[PDB]
Parts: sequence; C-alpha cells; structure tokens
Amino acid sequence: FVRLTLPPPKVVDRWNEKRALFGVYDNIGILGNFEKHPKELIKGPVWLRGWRGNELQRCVRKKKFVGNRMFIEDLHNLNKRISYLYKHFNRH
Amino acid sequence: GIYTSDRKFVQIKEMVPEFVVPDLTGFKLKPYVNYRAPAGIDTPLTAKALFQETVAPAIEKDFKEGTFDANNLEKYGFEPTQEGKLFQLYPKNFPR
Amino acid sequence: YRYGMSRPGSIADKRKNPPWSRRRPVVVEPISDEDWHLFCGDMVEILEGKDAGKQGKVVQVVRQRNWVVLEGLNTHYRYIGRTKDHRGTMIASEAPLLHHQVKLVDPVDRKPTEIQWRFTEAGERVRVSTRSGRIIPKPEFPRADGIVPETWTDGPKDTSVEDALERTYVPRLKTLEEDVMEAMGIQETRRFKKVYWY
Amino acid sequence: HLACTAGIFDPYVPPEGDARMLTQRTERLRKNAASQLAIRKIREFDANFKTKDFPEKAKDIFIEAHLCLNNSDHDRLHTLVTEHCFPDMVWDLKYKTVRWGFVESLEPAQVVHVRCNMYGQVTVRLHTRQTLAIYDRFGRLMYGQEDVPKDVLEYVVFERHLMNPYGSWRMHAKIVPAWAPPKQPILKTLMIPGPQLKPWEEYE
Amino acid sequence: GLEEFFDDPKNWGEEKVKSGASWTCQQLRNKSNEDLHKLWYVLLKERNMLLTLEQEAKRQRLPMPSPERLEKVVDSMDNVDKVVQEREDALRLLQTGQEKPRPGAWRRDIFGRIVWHKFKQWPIPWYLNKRYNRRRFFAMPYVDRFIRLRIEKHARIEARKRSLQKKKEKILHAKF
Amino acid sequence: YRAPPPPRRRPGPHSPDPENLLTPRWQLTPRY
Amino acid sequence: ARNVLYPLYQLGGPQLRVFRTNFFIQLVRPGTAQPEDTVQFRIPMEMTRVDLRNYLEQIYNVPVAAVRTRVQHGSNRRRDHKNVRIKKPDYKVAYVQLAHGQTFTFPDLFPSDLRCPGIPSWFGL
RNA sequence: AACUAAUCCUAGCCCUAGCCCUACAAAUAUAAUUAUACUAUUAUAUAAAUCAAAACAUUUAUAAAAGUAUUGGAGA
Repeated sequence: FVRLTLPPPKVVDRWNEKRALFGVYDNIGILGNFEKHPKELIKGPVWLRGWRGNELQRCVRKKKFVGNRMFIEDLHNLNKRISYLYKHFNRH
Repeated sequence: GIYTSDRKFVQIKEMVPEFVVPDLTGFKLKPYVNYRAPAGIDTPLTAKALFQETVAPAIEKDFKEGTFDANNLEKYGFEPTQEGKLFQLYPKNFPR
Repeated sequence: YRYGMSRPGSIADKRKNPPWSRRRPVVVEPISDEDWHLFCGDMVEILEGKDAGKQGKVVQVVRQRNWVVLEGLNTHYRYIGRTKDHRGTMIASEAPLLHHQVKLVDPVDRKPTEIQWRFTEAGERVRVSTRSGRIIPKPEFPRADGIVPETWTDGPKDTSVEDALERTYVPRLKTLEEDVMEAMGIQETRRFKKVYWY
Repeated sequence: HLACTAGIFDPYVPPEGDARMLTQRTERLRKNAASQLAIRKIREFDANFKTKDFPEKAKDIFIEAHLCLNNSDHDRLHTLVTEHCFPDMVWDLKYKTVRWGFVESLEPAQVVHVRCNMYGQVTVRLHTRQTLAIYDRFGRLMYGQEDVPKDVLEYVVFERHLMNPYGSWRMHAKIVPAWAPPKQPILKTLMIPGPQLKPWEEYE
Repeated sequence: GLEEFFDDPKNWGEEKVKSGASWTCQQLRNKSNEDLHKLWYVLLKERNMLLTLEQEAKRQRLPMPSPERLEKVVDSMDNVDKVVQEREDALRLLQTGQEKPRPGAWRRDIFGRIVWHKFKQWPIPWYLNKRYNRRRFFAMPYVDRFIRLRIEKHARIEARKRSLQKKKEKILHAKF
Repeated sequence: YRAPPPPRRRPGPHSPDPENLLTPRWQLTPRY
Repeated sequence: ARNVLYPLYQLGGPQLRVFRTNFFIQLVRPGTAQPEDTVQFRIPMEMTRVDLRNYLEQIYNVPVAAVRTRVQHGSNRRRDHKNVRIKKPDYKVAYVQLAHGQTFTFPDLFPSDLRCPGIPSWFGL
C-alpha cells in the first residue's frame, strides 16, 4: 500500500562549496608540469587507489595489501569466499 | 558451631556473636536532625588529615627539640604489628 | 522514553511512556550546564507562544526537554474533575515553553537581552548581558516542600538544634571499635591462631 | 493558576420594582460607604475605574461574548469571560446551532455594587431585549423564537485579577433577581418516570 | 522494648509524622567514635520501627504515614557507616599502607583475564591445601585465540557504537 | 567561495628515522 | 550482621562480638492463629534463632521463652512482560514465645433546569 | 462513510575511511559461583577431506619482467 502522508519538502543547493569546488585541480598533471599525476588525487581503499580490477582481483589485492592487518575471522572468511570465486571464474 | 562425630551439633560459644548494645541514656543524638540545622559539607577523613591532626604536632615539637629517632617512631603512634589488638587493621579480623 | 510535563515515574508518566511504547524518540538539542541560563524564579520574556512578549517568572524547568514553565503565562483552560456525575471544572493550566522561546530580562531595563555567563568577585556564576553589560542576580525561590528551616519545630525523634551542632570527635590514635572498648572497658586476652591468607 | 474565584464576595440584594426605576444612582451615592472603599481598591491598581463609565465597557464584553456563541468562537469567548463562566455558557450547547441577536437595550447599564490575593467583582445591572432560537443536530428548532424579542433584566458580575499586571475585566457570573419572570419553556414535552420498586415491593 | 517497635500512640491515625532532616556526613564526623556507635543503634531502632509499621501496613493494604522517615534514617545510617569506615581506612593505611582491609592480589583465570583475587584465611597453608591447589589460576594455551577475539570484539563494539550514534544523528539533521 | 591552495609535493631530501619500526627496511638500505 | 565476612575461629581464639548490627527485623501480626505470648517476626534469612534470642534480650531487653522459625519459599511463578520469571524474596518467619509470664497483643495500628434541559443555566434569555 | 484491514519513520544495519591494543557487599573451578583442610594440578602432530580434473589414482591457486618459461594422469 501507498503513503497517506506527504514527505518533508526538500531543497538542494547546487552552488554549495562541495559542488562548486568539485573537479578543481583535475588537470593537476597537465597544468602542474606533471609533477603530480591525477591518479595521486584518488581517495579510497588503499588497495584500489589508481587501480581497477574485477571482483576477484580486487579481493586478492585487498588480501595482499592488508593481510598482515586483517582479522583472523575476516581472513578466514576471505579465503573461503576466494575459493568459491576462484572455482567459478576459472572453471565455469 | 561445629558438627563433631556421630552427626552431633556442638555449639561453639566463641563463634556465637555477642551483640554489644550501646547505652542510649543521656545520648542526645536521635534518628532525625533539625531542618533548622544546616547541612554539613562532606569532608572525608584521610590518612594525611589524621596524621596532621595527631601525629604532626608531636613530631614537630620533637624534631625542633631534636629528640627524634627511628626507635621512637612507635611513640608517635606507629604499630610495628597488628597482633595483640582485638581489632586488627590489616588483615581485617574483626566484624562490624 | 519521551519526557513530558508530568513528572517522571508518575502515574501520568506511565501512561505517556508505557513499557511497550516504541514511538519515534523526540530529538532535543543538548544544552550544556554552563550553556543553560534559565532557573526557577527567573524573570524572562516569552519570545514566541500564546503569551509572547509577556514577562514571567519561571516555576518549573524540565531540562531534558529544554522546557521552561511560567506561572500564569501560556496558560490554557482545561477541565479538572471530569466525572460521570459532573462535567468538570475549568482551570488554567500552564504549557511548556522551550528554552529558545524565552530570554532573560535585565532588571533596570526590561528587554530580552542576550546574556553571557561570567563569574563575580564572590565567585558565584552570574549571567551578564551581552549588550549593556549588567549582573542579573540569582532569584530567590521558595522551598518546594514549603518547610522554612527556621520555622521548623523539632518533632519526636528529632534532635534539638544545639545537639546536632555539638562536636565531640577528638583526633586520637584509636579506631572506633577501640574507642568503644575504652568507654565500655571491653578487654580480650584470647588470640586467634595463625591463618594463612590465600 | 487561578484568575477567578467561584462565587461572589458579598451578594447584592436587588429591590423589587427596580425595573420601573438619577434615583437609583443616588442610592449608590448613599451606599458608597459600603462600596467606595472597594471602589478605591480597584482604583488603586487602575485609577481609571469609575462606576459611571464601567457599564459601557462591561456591556460590550457581555454582548460580544453572546455573539461568540453563534459562531462558537470559544477562543474569543474564553478571553471575554472567566474560567468559571465559560463552561456553563457552552457545555449544554454541544452539537447545537443557536441564532442570537441583541435588540436595543431597554435601560442603560449601571454599576450596582462592587467587592474585593485580590479579586474584584463588579455587579452590573442590564435590561435588554434579545432574540434566541436553538435547533437540533438535524436542524429542528427546539427552543426559542427566530425573530421574537424577549425583554430580560439581569445583574451581571464581572471580575478582574487586580494583582496580576495583565489582569483584565472578564465576565464571571450573573445575579438573577427573584422578581424576574421565569424563562420561556422548552417546545418539546417531557415525561417524568414513576417510582422504581423491586419485585417484592408494591406500588406506594 | 515492645513499644519501641511501634509508633507513638498519639501519632497513630495521623496522616503523617513530623520529622526533620537526616544526619549529614560532616555532622557525624564531628561526633565522637563512641557517639557514632551509639547513634547507629538509635537509627537502627527507628528503622526497625518504621519497617515494622510498614510491614503491618502491607498486611492491612494501607499506606505508610510519612514514608520519608525511613529514607531519612537509612540515609543517616549510610552516612554513619562511611564516616566510621573513613576513620578505620585512614589508620590502616598509616600503620600498614594497605589500601584494602582484606589481603588480595592480581591473578590470571583459566580464560586469560586478569582479575583481583581476594585472599581467604585458612587454617592450613596453600601448599598443604590440595583443594586450593586444585583451584585453577592458570590460562590454557587455547586462550590465545580468545584473546584475539576479545581485542576484535572490543573493536567491534566501537564500530557498532558509531553505527548507533549515526542513526541518532540522522534524526538530529532531520529534526534540525 | 575561494578554492583551496593547490596540493604540492614536498621537495628536498627526506631522511627516514632508522629506529622507527614502521619505516620499511628497503627505505633504510644503502641503495636508498 | 548480614552480607559481611565473619572472623574464622581457632582454638583459643577471641569470642565473637558484633559491635554494629546490620540485622533488621519487623514485627508482624500473625497470619495464623497463635498464642498471645507467641510473636511472629520477619528476619533476614542469614540470622539464626539463637541470634534472635540474643538480639531481643540485648537490644530490646525482651525476655524470650521459646522460639520456632520457618523458611517461606518465595513464589517464582510470576513473570514479567517479557515472560521472565520473577522470584519473591525469601523471608524467615520466627515464632517467639515470651518468658516471665509476659503476654503480647498486636497494637491496633491504623485504627440546567430539569424542566428545560439542554439550555445552559447561564442563559437568562 | 465499514467491517475485517490499511496507513507511517526510526528500531537499527552495511561497506570503506580513520584507528591497533595496553576498558557494591558476598560467592566461586570443590558439585564453579557452597565463608576454613577432603582429591593434587595439565591443551596440542603436515590440517584433512569435500572439492577440480565433468569418474578416479600423481596432481588441484588460497610494480614491471609475466601469465613469458618450465613443471604437470603435458590435464584440471
């Protein structure tokens, strides 16, 4: 069934600092004499900063990067998940 | 008490508590206090306060006079051992 | 648990907050103890409400809901004693006012002047107006129980004033148990045998 | 918080034949010994309270309060009358529609008697012709006539909280003189049930 | 006396019994050691009478007049105990330096946790007490896995706590 | 709004602290 | 004294003295029919009958002839809104017979107009 | 316009980022939670298999050079 009440009114500012300053320095490499590569500006998980791969590759790279810092429970779960993923992609 | 052989109970007088009841005749303190009486700000007693109130004056006078030595530490109130007292501070061997 | 005008734990409070209630909690902006400036007996001006612009004296403060109650202001009319036999009697009941809905009043000039907390020479915290800086003294509020300490008369089992004020403690190198022994002359020559604590 | 007190401090006794009746005003001049000290107390907080001019202010509240009944302006009527007065006026009017109008006052309103932490009650004498017609939930007429003026003389008591800075004059109660005629009867006919008895008992 | 177990006959039938404020800790400290012991019984006697009256009220399904009296007595009794304890504690520290009246030490349980073990007095020494030796104060090798779980659980608790705060924060933004 | 200062790489020699455990071994080798 | 540690006794050891008593007792009207001298008391479960004898004789100076005590099991059938059993605290009932021929009796504590309905009486119109 | 029902938003969660960690009394391993003696007091071998090789047997993962070479029922 459907709502019988109106949702709260929402107004979004498209000129906020985050949106206004979005994309600045995206040309750092070409405009910065190539001292800093644009890949250096990527913020995210360490094992996938400036790198891309399939789900299996991402998990494997994650294991290598933080394997020494991973929990035993997480490490055991990752190994079990990897085994299932390995069989599916490499045999089916 | 203690249960001896033959499954016979033997009450021990020493282990049976004796209720020490204070004498309330002439005692002016009662269960309640006046609302007229101002409330008392809590100042818990501490070892430093107890030492300062009682022990410090004795040592202060003695130290100036020069009659201070290790052997007379008990004179100012030190107890080398708690044995011999009915109530032993540590280990606690007495009930409330 | 939603705080209401009814005192917590009261029969009315139980109806307001039954054990099985899981209603959406009401969010009230936290106010620090230093930040809070409204106290019972404080003359304040209602910024908004039914009696907005009418200055009143605080009589109850539910800090959990940031509610200030002014006697004889923001007062609605309700029926007390409603029963089968009788319809009920109309009475004037005050409604809660949020903290932002009132402001403190400068004594000399009656206005809703913003205030800042600052200490005095005595050290007691006093609210000081941001503009036309002045000390708003803490108001005097009657005791809720209605018992005036001076007027109180000792009843049975109540110590007299002098008895309570008497000090009999004498610092000495003896515990209370030892002190009681000296007064009552308890002497014990028996000694416990060695016990290995462990 | 109570802004009104039920009852009247001292009940003024209306004299028979006052409707026929300067004159009565002088009787107040004679009786200000009993009331002037009270009038001074109202004057102390106000200083503009005069028995001569109060009825005009009092009359407006009385007429205005009656108008609110037709529109059911409970909030407006709340301010006009005291907490005690309000429930009586509207409680029995629930789920009913009333058309009330005020015909020209037969005689001018005059203050009659006043009394007074401090609550001041002022008795006002009002004779006015009015029209009343009340209908059922279905709209059927149950009481009064749509356009028939009824001449009624009553004494109306207003009250104010002298101590409160915001205290104002609000209608508190009405004194009904015994010599006033009875109110019009209801259109419908009622039935009085007989005595109730147990099976063992017999009629008595 | 039997009469002491019950309220004043004059007070019987009264809505309440007039009583003053409870003893404060500082006033009790001012009182002497002997006075404190005397006062404790006085408070206890009143407490028993109030308790005696209250239980009869429960049987009669009636309210207790002036229930605050019992609270005042209990508050006074609680203040008395700590004041006496303070004096005893201070002297014990002075003469012996022990912060606890009962001997104790930190010991490791079979689960690998470190807990304060309160020593017990025995007529025999520990080495001659097989049952005391039978008690286990050593952690098994498998507890290492549990120790890692405990650290992970502590981190998990913090992570869950942040999620709980986040849900509360959502309404704060929505409400304000 | 005014844009933040552009990010800049730190220039000049940087000497890792040998005692620190975290510092990688290869950064402490003579080849480094 | 309850919820406290009592000193262990050895041969030749001191007599046990309780300077401060934590035991609290309540006099209760007998639920059953008992002799007048007999008195019912609710006492902590850790108190012994001998303790009551000394307690009454010393603190209250009451002479006691005989004592009979029972332990009342607290019903755990009661459950909360969550269906969790609630256990009533167990209490001990002591039947104490007075000595010297004394007798006890429980004190007597806690000794519009009908013709015109629907028109508010306020209206004078 | 009626019944049975339906209606709702926070109860909370998920992943990265960041960050290692060093968070009452009384009773208790005896029969755990029994205030004092008994009776001495004590975990763990490659991880395997399943699974893949369409069965099954050696065998079967758990920065660039580079999926190059070798190895392998030269097959997964």
